[PDB]
Amino acid sequence: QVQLVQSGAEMKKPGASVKVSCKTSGYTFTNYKINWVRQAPGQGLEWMGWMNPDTDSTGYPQKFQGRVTMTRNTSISTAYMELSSLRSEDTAVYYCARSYGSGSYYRDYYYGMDVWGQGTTVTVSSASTKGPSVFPLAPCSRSTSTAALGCLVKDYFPEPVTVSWNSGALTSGVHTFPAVLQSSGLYSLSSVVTVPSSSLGTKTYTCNVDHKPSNTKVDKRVES
Amino acid sequence: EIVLTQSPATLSLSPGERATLSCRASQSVSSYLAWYQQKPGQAPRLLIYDASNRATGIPARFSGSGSGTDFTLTISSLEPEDFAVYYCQQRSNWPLTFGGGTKVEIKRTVAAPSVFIFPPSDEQLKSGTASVVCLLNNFYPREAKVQWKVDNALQSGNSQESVTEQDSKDSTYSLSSTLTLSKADYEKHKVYACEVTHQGLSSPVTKSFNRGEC
Ligand SMILES: [Cl-]
Ligand SMILES: [Cl-]
Ligand SMILES: [Cl-]
Repeated sequence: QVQLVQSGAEMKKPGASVKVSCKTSGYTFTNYKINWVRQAPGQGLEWMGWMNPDTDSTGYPQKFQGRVTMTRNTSISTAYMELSSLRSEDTAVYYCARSYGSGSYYRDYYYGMDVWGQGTTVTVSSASTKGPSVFPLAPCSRSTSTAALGCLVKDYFPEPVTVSWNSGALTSGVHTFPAVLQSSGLYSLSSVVTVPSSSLGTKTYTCNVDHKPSNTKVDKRVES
Repeated sequence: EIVLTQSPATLSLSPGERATLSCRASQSVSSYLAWYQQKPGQAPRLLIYDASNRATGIPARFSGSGSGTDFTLTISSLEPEDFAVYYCQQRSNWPLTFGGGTKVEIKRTVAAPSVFIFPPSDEQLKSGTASVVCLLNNFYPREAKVQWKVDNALQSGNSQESVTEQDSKDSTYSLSSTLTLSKADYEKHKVYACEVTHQGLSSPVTKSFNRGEC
């Protein structure tokens, strides 16, 4: 059975390059083309070219001429895509995807991209690894309904951040928001929970914030 | 290069209804047209290749039609799994281009938001920055105005916001807005407010608090 497994998230300074690998299994590597397709946060999809592992041929849209290189090692069934001269607009998720190989009557365009790797988030920024600081979000008093509390996870890099509540035991009512990119180059997000008022002074609410790229975890108590 | 236009970009429909999605190409692409489906955090999935052939294992409620310039993808009756983004992709001429995507979202009864406001913490004031958060919880449709007032002064461009995907259980949206001020700015004013406008309330709702009078 068919899988494409790509390598882990990377972060890069502008000017540098990135090489993403794609290990295939469940099929004859040498009989299908490999495609690379990227997607920028919030945006659509952009084909970056393809390669035939069988013949070692490559082809790239003009957009990417000189910047993309695709290579393969047949012995370990893995494809590679390198992108150079990175700019912050190259920040995207990169996918490898497989399509039917040569070729009988353009069948390589006839069929589409049927199996995809899980994606690899590449981040180009001049920022540097930094853990978040977590601040509480609490109402101004215990009002005269239902209430809401939260965690503000400010100033970290890179993505992602995971947040649970009371060590995962609190699920119903949680909204964890997509991170925003701040103009300082650092990310920020908030996570909130709606609970009935009658329970405020009676149970503790903690949020659990994990940022694996900086290796930091923070349990933060919220109250009013 | 061939440009593909998808109409409309957004579609709101109930489970069970048919969906009709349009892909227009700037020049002819014969029948080399593919559709993909994508859900958040997931790789795209092939549905249709060569304009009208279903990919292996794709269920029969999807079918596509058209050739040359105008193409339709039809989802004959919508299941919860079918609310996603759909992309078309032309495969006649380099570079293989994708359209901008149509988002198929769930339609439900209008629901007013609950509004909450949070002052910056004392923890955070020690740094010389203040973040004030406003929360709009559980509303439908997606359109909402949030307005920041500080001592009646409207604040424009010093706040960022984001919105959750449509909610698993009740198809609602939620929104978080962060107004950031320097500590000096924050300490110099007294009233902070969050005014939100939404289809579900016949009157603009305001939540405020008084600095240091909390
Ligand atoms: Cl070789
Ligand atoms: Cl399905
Ligand atoms: Cl004062």
